[PDB]
Amino acid sequence: QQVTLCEQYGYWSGNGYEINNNLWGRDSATSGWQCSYLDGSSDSGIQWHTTWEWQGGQHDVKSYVYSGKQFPRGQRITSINSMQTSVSWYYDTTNVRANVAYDIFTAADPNHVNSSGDYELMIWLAKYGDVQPIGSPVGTVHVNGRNWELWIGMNGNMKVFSFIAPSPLNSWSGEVKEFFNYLQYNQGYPAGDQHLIVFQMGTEAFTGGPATMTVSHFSANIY
Ligand SMILES: OC[C@H]1O[C@@H](O[C@H]2[C@H](O)[C@H](O)[C@H](O[C@@H]3[C@H](O)[C@H](O[C@H]4[C@H](O)[C@H](O)[C@H](O)O[C@@H]4CO)O[C@H](CO)[C@H]3O)O[C@@H]2CO)[C@@H](O)[C@@H](O)[C@@H]1O
Repeated sequence: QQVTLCEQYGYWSGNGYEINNNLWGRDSATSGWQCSYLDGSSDSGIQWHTTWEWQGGQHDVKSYVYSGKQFPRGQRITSINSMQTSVSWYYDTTNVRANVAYDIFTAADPNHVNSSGDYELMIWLAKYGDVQPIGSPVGTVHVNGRNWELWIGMNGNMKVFSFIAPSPLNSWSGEVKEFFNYLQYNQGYPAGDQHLIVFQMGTEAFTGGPATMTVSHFSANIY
């Protein structure tokens, strides 16, 4: 690959995108490893993959390696007109306990650290094994032309909304503002007080492997 990132928090940035080998929960594993690899990048999007094996810590996330879209701090959610994104990905085996998910943090403080926020929005395009989102499911919702099981919970003082696809969506073209709109008018989410902190796509790895997730394309367009 063009770039290989095997260290915890190994980082690449280019073309308005970034990759982080974000092995934040590796201390929960009894054994394992993970690397992320850049295959290509342009202003129109990036291609990357990650390979991993993790054992132990059955219900603990070991990592959420991701590609992130970069943008200026200070964008209030209600000031954002569109948060379109396109992704195509595939796992080489589904015999893993892992998900594929977008992760978005928002915070009243526009300069909030990138590792959390006041609120978290996850969109799970796939769920392999018995792994569960934070909190409890509240029912099925229709957002951006598709149905999702909505889970709501707390991670410390951070409120987490997770939208779960009913079957794996290997190719997805989404408008993430529709999810914020849904939360603003159905879950009391204070969109006018919140700023965008991160916008990421990746995989939460729990156990299994060796396995590879290939992202044939990732792009996002915020305006
Ligand atoms: O940006 C470059 C610098 O990276 C730094 O490492 C940061 C890194 O940027 C990561 O984004 C990481 O954030 C962690 C996770 O993303 C995770 O988010 C969890 C979240 O808690 C939710 O509950 C949800 O369910 O899942 C997501 C994804 O699993 O949360 C963990 C724990 O709070 C975050 O740490 O943080 C890294 C470490 O700070 C630096 O390493 C620096 O060197 C780079 O320049």
